[PDB]
Amino acid sequence: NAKFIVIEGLEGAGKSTAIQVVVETLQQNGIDHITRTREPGGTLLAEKLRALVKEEHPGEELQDITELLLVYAARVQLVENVIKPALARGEWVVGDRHDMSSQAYQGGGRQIAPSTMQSLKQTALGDFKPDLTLYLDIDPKLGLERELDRIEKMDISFFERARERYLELANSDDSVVMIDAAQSIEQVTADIRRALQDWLSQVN
Amino acid sequence: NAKFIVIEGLEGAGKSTAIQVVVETLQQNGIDHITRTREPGGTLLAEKLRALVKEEHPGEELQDITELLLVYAARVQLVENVIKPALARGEWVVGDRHDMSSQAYQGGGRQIAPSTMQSLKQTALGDFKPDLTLYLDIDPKLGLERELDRIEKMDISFFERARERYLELANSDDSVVMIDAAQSIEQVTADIRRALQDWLSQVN
Ligand SMILES: Nc1ncnc2c1ncn2[C@@H]1O[C@H](COP(=O)(O)OP(=O)(O)O)[C@@H](O)[C@H]1O
Ligand SMILES: Nc1ncnc2c1ncn2[C@@H]1O[C@H](COP(=O)(O)OP(=O)(O)O)[C@@H](O)[C@H]1O
Ligand SMILES: Cc1cn([C@H]2C[C@H](O)[C@@H](COP(=O)(O)OP(=O)(O)O)O2)c(=O)[nH]c1=O
Ligand SMILES: Cc1cn([C@H]2C[C@H](O)[C@@H](COP(=O)(O)OP(=O)(O)O)O2)c(=O)[nH]c1=O
Ligand SMILES: [Ca+2]
Ligand SMILES: [Ca+2]
Ligand SMILES: [Ca+2]
Ligand SMILES: [Ca+2]
Ligand SMILES: [Ca+2]
Ligand SMILES: [Ca+2]
Ligand SMILES: [Ca+2]
Ligand SMILES: [Ca+2]
Ligand SMILES: [Ca+2]
Ligand SMILES: [Ca+2]
Ligand SMILES: [Ca+2]
Ligand SMILES: [Ca+2]
Ligand SMILES: [Cl-]
Ligand SMILES: [Cl-]
Repeated sequence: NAKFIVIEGLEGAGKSTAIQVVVETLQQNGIDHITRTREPGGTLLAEKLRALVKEEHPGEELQDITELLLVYAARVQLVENVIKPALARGEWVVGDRHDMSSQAYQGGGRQIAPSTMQSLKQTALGDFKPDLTLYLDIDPKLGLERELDRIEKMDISFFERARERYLELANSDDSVVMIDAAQSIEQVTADIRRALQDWLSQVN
Repeated sequence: NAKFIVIEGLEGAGKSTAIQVVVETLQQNGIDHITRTREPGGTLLAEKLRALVKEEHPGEELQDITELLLVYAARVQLVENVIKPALARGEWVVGDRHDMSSQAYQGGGRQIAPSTMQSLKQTALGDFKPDLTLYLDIDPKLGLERELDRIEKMDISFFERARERYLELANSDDSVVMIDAAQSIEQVTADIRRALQDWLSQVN
C-alpha cells in the first residue's frame, strides 16, 4: 500500500542525498511508482510562494504570521494537487520537507503560539500526515558550514530553537525516526538505508 | 482621533466613487492626513498576492483554503505595515475592502466553515477592526452588468451567497452602515455623504 515518507532536517543536514537513498531503497523493495515532492513548492503556485518566502523583502517587514500562511498555502496546493492524488493512484510519495518544517521554523524559530500552529495545521491539513519521517539531526552551525536566502540569514539562535522543536517532535511522534547526520555521508547514508529497511520490514 | 473607515460591497456596487466621497467628506471635516488602502494589496508583497488570487491558474486547482490563506497573508502585511502605522501617526485610513470581503467571498461564497473563518481571523488580526464600514448593497447581476478575473467568473449563486453573508454581517454589526447602491450615482453618493456626516457627528 502507498505510503508518504518525509525527509526532514535543518540546513545542510543532508536531505538531498537522503532522498536519493530512500528512493533507491524503495525501488530495491519492488516499489515501482514513486513521486518525489519538495516544500515549499511542487506546483506552479507553490513555487511562486516558495520564491516569496526565500527572497528578500527590502522596504517591507515580512510578518511571522504571513510567513506561516504562505508556507501553508504552498503545502495545501501540493497536498491536494500532487500528494493525495499520487497516493490514490498507488504511488509512494517521498517529500523533501513537510509540516514538521513549519513546526520547527515557524513554531520554534519564529516563536508562533502553539494554539495558532495547531489550529492552522488542522485547517490546512486535517489529519493528513506522513507515514514515516526520517529526521536528520545536526548541529545548526555544522549544517550551515556545509548566496544565503532570507531564512538562512537568521542568527543561530533561530536554528537552535528550530532544532529544539524538531527534537521534541522526534521524541513524541512514533512515526519519526531520528538519524545522526553529523557522520560521514557514507555512515549517514548507511543509517538511513537501515532505518528505512527496518521500517519496511515491519509494515502490516 | 484617527479612525479606520472601510468601503465594502460586491463587484460594481460603486466602491471606487464611494471612496472619493468619503475622503472628500473627511477633508471637509478638517481631517488633513488620510491614507487610502485597497485589498488585497497595498504593499509589494500584498500586490503579488492580489495577482495570485485574481489570475487564472491553468492546470492547477486553487484550493478554497489556499485562497483564504493568500487573502489573509495580504491583509496581515497591509494591516501591520501600512494601516496600523498610519493610525498611530494620527492619519485616518480609508480602505477599499477589508475583512468583511473574506467573510463574504471565502466564508459565504466558497463556503468555508465558520470555525475556520473565525480562528483564522483571530490568528491574523486579533481584535483589530474598522471603526465604520459602509456596505454598498447591490443585486449581484446588476453590479456585474456595471476581461473578468478568476473570481468575477464565478456563477451568480456564489455572489448571492456572498451577498447573503454581507447582509447578515451588516445586520449584526453596529459599526456597519448599509447603503442602497441600486440608485443613481448621485443618490448613492448623497446617501454615503449623509451616513458618514451623521456618523462623524456622533463620535465621542
Ligand atoms: N554527512 C555529511 N557529511 C559531510 N557533508 C555532507 C553530509 N551530508 C551532506 N553533506 C554536504 O553538505 C551540502 C548540503 O547537503 P544537502 O544534502 O543539500 O543538505 P540539505 O538538503 O539538508 O540542505 C552538500 O555539499 C553535501 O555534499
Ligand atoms: N449608482 C450607480 N449607478 C450606475 N452606475 C454606477 C453606480 N455606481 C458605480 N457605477 C458604475 O459602475 C462601474 C463600476 O464602479 P466601481 O465604483 O468601480 O465599482 P466597484 O469598485 O464597487 O467594483 C463604473 O463604470 C461606475 O461608473
Ligand atoms: C516547508 C518549510 C520550509 N521552510 C524553510 C526551510 C528552508 O530554510 C526553506 C526551504 O529551502 P531548503 O529546503 O533549504 O532548500 P535548499 O536546500 O535548496 O536551500 O524553507 C520553512 O521555513 N517553513 C516550512 O514550512
Ligand atoms: C479583500 C478580499 C477580496 N476578495 C475579492 C473581491 C474581489 O472580487 C477581488 C478584489 O478586486 P476588486 O475589489 O473587485 O477590484 P476591481 O474593482 O479592480 O476588480 O478580490 C476576496 O475574495 N477576498 C478578500 O478577502
Ligand atoms: Ca536552505
Ligand atoms: Ca536541499
Ligand atoms: Ca508517476
Ligand atoms: Ca496518510
Ligand atoms: Ca516518545
Ligand atoms: Ca519518534
Ligand atoms: Ca472585481
Ligand atoms: Ca473597485
Ligand atoms: Ca500620509
Ligand atoms: Ca482600531
Ligand atoms: Ca442588529
Ligand atoms: Ca449594522
Ligand atoms: Cl524570528
Ligand atoms: Cl466556490
